[PDB]
Amino acid sequence: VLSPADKTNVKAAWGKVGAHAGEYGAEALERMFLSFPTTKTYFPHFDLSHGSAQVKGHGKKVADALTNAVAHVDDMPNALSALSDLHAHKLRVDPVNFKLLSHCLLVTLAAHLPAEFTPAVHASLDKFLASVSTVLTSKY
Amino acid sequence: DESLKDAIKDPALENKEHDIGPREQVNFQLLDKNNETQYYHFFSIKDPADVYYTKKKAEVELDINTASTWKKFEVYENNQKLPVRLVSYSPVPEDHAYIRFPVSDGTQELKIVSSTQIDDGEETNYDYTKLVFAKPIYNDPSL
Ligand code: HEM
Repeated sequence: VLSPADKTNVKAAWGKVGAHAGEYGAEALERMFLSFPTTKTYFPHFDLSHGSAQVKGHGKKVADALTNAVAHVDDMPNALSALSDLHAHKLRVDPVNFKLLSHCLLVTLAAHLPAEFTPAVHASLDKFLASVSTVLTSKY
Repeated sequence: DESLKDAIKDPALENKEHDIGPREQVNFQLLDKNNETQYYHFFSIKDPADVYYTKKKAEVELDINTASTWKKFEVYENNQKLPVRLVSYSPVPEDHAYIRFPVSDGTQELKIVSSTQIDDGEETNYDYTKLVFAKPIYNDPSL
């Protein structure tokens, strides 16, 4: 499903994000909880206020996971093995929540990098985030 | 002129063997002009690289993914163009291009001038990428 063209756009887009990946990851979470309050059920004992240490910390861990997924895009299921067990088996997260997270992430990337966020790159990122969502929501 | 897009089209290297002989794993970093992480290459080039020993000079093998998009890929040693050659290629969806080139003893960092292109659109040039090995390379004839 992910073509060579899609993989090229993912690396380039996530590459131009680079150092600010952890910042956009945290921003995407804060944008998700405010927009979709049903997402907060998975984080009961968490500080979900504006400029929280937990959200900034968790956003970095999500960004590092995405960076790991981008680096090993040709073999995602093996790369995100532990996270698949965590989200699918243990947490039992509904796949619908991943569409809401990626929605907020793509909006964040569009804001901070307008010129770089072309329709072709936008298509590839959504296609990339969809495939990473299927790996995490699936059981092995 | 000898781009990876067209180089991988040779069916002789459809899945050719390239792991025979003595080698050593060598870690490295891919940095830009400002000595900061060159991200596109970081995601593309596999770390650590295999360094195959020979009788004369050690040949470093670089595993480059999404070869179908990679156009230009020139490697320089102290501002001198090294002879790069395609040894093997994994087809899509893997799309990995394995290329080898010789490196003289004591060489710790190399200069990589390269470019990418999707089918026939905007050619994204990468004028300077700095490959820096964790240790200098040294060939071992005794293996
Ligand atoms: C972009 C897709 C996602 C990625 C890459 C991702 C990644 C991660 C990572 C790396 C961790 C480990 C954090 C740690 O070690 O403490 C984690 C934890 C967690 N994730 Fe996700 N996640 C994603 C989407 C979601 C979604 C949609 C939900 C549900 C709303 C969710 C809920 C959780 C929960 C409840 C934890 C455990 C929190 C804790 O106790 O530390 N994740 N995630």
